[PDB]
Amino acid sequence: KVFGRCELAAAMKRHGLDNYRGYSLGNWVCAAKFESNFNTQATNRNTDGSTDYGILQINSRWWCNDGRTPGSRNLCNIPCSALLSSDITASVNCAKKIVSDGNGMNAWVAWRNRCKGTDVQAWIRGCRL
Amino acid sequence: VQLQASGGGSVQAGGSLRLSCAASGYTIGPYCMGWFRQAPGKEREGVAAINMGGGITYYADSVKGRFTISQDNAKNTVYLLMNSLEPEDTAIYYCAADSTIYASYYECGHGLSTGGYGYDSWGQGTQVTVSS
Repeated sequence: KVFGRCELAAAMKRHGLDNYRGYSLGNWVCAAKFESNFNTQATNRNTDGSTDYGILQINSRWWCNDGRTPGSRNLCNIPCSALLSSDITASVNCAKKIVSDGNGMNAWVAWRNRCKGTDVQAWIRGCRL
Repeated sequence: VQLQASGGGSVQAGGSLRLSCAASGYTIGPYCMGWFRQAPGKEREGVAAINMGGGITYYADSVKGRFTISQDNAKNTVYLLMNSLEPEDTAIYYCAADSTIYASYYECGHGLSTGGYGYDSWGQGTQVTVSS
């Protein structure tokens, strides 16, 4: 599924991402846009053989196991295939551990290069929330 | 956490040296380990980095082909093999790690060549001196 900006903003607010660890909802929507372009099936393979899955491009060498990434730490103790669902639930759950683990939203490269320091609330204004 | 570096010393131009660095006190990670060097009158230069586990490497243009960095059996220890050392290579070498476990793929050489951004843990510098 390829969410629409406001559609995803709504679905993320419903999963309590708003102000999670103090991160306003705009951050999570902005991160999603430059990570997966809102595509829940997006999967990008990396040079080290690992792959980034889902709406929040979670990596397979550290967060999820996809069965083909040697050394997978699988920190979110979940398969990667579970992150390609139209239901962002699994992704949000994992995304929450990554953040509460002290990594912050820095863990997301796209967030640090395209959202951090900008007026992130622009990403949700004009939305029925 | 603590970074333990060893090796280095003095050597004649053309010789080789091998530095090593041991990260201690990590539950997970580090994600990146690399080396920075500071010579007198010059800017702090990022020399080499590697994505822990994944093994992917990055090198400054000034040491490409001469230096080689590697990991040791995921033992959280990395080595820096320096060949064709020249006196310009004379400097203080620092071992550094990036403790963040990124969600999406991250290339360690990126922060390496942009002020060491992301590398939050540094070790005691080690003097390397290449004489003529």
